[PDB]
Amino acid sequence: YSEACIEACIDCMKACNHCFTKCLHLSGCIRLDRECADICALAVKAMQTDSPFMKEICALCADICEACGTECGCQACAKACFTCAEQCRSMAA
Amino acid sequence: YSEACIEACIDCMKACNHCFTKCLLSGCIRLDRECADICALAVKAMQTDSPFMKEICALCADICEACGTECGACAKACFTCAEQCRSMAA
Amino acid sequence: EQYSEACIEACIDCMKACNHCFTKCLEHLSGCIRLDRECADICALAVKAMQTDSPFMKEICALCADICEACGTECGKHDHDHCQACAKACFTCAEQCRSMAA
Amino acid sequence: YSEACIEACIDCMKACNHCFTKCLEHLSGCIRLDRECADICALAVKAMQTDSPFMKEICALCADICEACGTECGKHDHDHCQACAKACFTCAEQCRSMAA
Repeated sequence: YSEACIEACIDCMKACNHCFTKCLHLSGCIRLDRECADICALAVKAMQTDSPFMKEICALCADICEACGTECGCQACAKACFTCAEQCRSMAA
Repeated sequence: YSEACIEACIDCMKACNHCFTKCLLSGCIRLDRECADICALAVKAMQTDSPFMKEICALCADICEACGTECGACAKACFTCAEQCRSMAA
Repeated sequence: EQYSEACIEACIDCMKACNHCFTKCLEHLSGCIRLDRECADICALAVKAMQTDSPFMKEICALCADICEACGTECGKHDHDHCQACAKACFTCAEQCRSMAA
Repeated sequence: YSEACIEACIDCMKACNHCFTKCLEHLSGCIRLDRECADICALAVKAMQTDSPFMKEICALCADICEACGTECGKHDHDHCQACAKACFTCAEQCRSMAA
């Protein structure tokens, strides 16, 4: 069941991309927002295509989401990031 | 606002990616890949408020229409996405 | 890559320049930063489209030219952080993409 | 520094994309992995060029996908598959160095 993780990724993308634009000492949040939005997209694609690397991609996505949430924590972004990390860890297990 | 179009793009991505894997039809496979890729780009454009959002959506609609025509579930999602993208692109 | 090798190269060069500019600008530049991200991303897509003989390659190249033209215009308003180099690479890429798109 | 790894990723993208189109004109596993590998190589390039804080982790992933793509394409003797395998294995080795 990947529907819930896909939704969390999509929500995280949205929040990270909005935070990126609004932010534009925020250089760290901007960098992470870009990388997080990019890895979330990759995780969505991996889950939608049934990729053999879906779990590894999800694990990476969690790590990036956690870092992005820590740095933005911007508060909406941090929340969506931590939720997405949790869902990606579950998928990765 | 863009939530409905984003949702249609995401549904189209899902359907095109599922069709790509199941087909693996060479025309459908090629278009499935391109359509999924342009849907993802349209999602990003809407989420980042890109100045090229309308142009990207227009392109996305064209590719979705072609993908739907060739695949014609995927076809259904494609035509839905095309119409939502045309509305955004106006 | 008989007909696309040059345009591919210009897109690869533009990606490099835009990504470099993005990072340097981050260390009044917010418009350049945004466009650098968009332009690097579309250039990567155009490369993929050309390499895979994708049926929308010409349309993708036309979009790439438009985004490159805009990125070049915005980066061209700044005189450090690799912005003038980025503008040049953008304009080169736009011209090559317009040829491919024909 | 990343120039050599970038170059290997760019070469691997080229080979995977070429292999994808040639295979489409028992190759379904190669076609799938060609798509994923070309895509991750593009991401690794961006990560290196933008000095992204997860560049090392992305390079590690890119190595794993490259190794799998090479292993699968390496089972076939036309459609640019052997060339694709070689470029995949080269890339993987450069990415592993960058990921350290």
